[PDB]
Amino acid sequence: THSHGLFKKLGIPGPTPLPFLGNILSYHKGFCMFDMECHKKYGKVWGFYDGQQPVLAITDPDMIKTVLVKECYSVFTNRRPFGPVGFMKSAISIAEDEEWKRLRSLLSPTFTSGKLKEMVPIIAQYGDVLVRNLRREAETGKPVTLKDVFGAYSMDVITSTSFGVNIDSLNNPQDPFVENTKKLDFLDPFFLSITVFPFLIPILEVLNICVFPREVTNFLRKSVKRMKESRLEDVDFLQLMIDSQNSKALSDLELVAQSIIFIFAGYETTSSVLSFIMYELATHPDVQQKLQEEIDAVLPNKAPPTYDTVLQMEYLDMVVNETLRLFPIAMRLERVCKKDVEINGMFIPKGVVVMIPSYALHRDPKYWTEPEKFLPERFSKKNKDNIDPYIYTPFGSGPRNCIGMRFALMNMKLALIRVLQNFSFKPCKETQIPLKLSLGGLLQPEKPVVLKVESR
Ligand code: HEM
Ligand SMILES: CC(C)(C)OC(=O)N[C@H](CS[C@H](Cc1ccccc1)C(=O)NCCc1cccnc1)Cc1ccccc1
Repeated sequence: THSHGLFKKLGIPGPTPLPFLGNILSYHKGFCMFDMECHKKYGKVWGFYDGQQPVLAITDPDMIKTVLVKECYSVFTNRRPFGPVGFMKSAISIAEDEEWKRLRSLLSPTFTSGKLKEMVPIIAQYGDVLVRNLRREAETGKPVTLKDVFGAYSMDVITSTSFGVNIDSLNNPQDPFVENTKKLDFLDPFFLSITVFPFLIPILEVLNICVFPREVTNFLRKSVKRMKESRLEDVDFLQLMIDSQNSKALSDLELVAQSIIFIFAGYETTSSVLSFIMYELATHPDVQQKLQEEIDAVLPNKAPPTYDTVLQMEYLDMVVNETLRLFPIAMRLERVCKKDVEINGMFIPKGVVVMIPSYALHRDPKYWTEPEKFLPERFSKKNKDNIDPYIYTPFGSGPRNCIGMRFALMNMKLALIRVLQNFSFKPCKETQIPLKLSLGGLLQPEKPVVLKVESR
């Protein structure tokens, strides 16, 4: 509470913090509601406290460009630490300063479009698996829980595109590989405690207690070392990383850490976003029909999608983009200010976490007409030019943006094309309309999305 005078000293408005807790009791309706309320009450900048940690929210696009792009290497290089991580210190998304810059360099060629284009046939084959599993539920007119069927698909693409492991996870839900990979919210009892007692992280570190379950990581560390020495010697991210350390080059533990970070990144996020898209499509049947029409036009006779035909589909892009406006699953972007700086006329002291409230800026009425409405036309080739890339930031911006952005969009778009070539999706009576968001620390629905699936 001796850090609680900072924003008052700088003349920055904000909610008044409680001793020890700072402002965290205000998270009782989730990050997103608190961000919106603060933006409304206070304006273009505000300040609050995760316990003793000061967080400065910013909403000026010039200033957001300074933090995310212009001054990224110099000042704003790292996100805030969040819990004991053990050897996952070395994952690209956790690493800092020159170690991150090194790993970002080492893994960037892995995510080029050319490498992605070679991944498309592997991503395509489990679209086919996705359809047959869905068709089994559509012929037995039982409502479908999207998270399970899409989770199984996302998991299927990951195991294949990252290790070559080919599993029908939905029907082998309990293969040892699928078990570890699925398993284990910054507003759960643990992480709030860490925010009130962030002195306790080094405690857990010397104790080898890790927020990554130690059994999953132990399983994958040894799984990788088997794969590595079965390929060595006798198309996936592991090969791409194995070829990279065939040179400063990627250590062996370092390689495992990135493998682990890739698996989750796209397990729950791809799965989650595909469900938000199928919700919107089901409650906006005209948007759905217009997409089936575009897909049939570009790929007649249920022609298999290809890398090039996917980038041909403009309405598909508009649907994806608009969904990520309403549900940017990151919610906020964050960088720690490593040096006293003054950017766009505002002094920022060292150690402040600077925060871009994406969810709140994606639903700002001052940049978006009817911002709560699902309106893909916002992203039409005509109107797309009028959208500020520092207000709409579903993948971040700048040198620390989502390295997997192009893979994710291609992964999800192949997912939707195949599924819409063969099915229409319709609300049930058990479908939650309007969808309510979870009051927790994740951007996800209050209730899981359930929809009726009919065969075309
Ligand atoms: C719909 C899917 C996804 C969305 C919306 C998304 C969004 C984001 C966002 C908002 C960030 C923070 C960017 C920033 O701080 O400016 C991020 C970081 C990151 N994402 Fe994604 N992401 C997605 C999928 C993926 C996938 C499939 C991968 C596959 C490897 C991935 C890997 C990463 C990595 C490694 C980082 C950290 C980048 C760094 O620290 O250098 N993400 N993502
Ligand atoms: C989004 C937020 C900050 C509100 O709560 C978080 O969950 N904490 C993020 C870590 S998320 C997840 C956690 C994890 C899981 C397994 C191993 C290590 C870490 C993770 O693997 N993260 C990196 C890849 C990723 C995640 C989501 C989207 N794209 C890529 C901090 C963070 C959040 C989003 C992007 C980058 C970092």
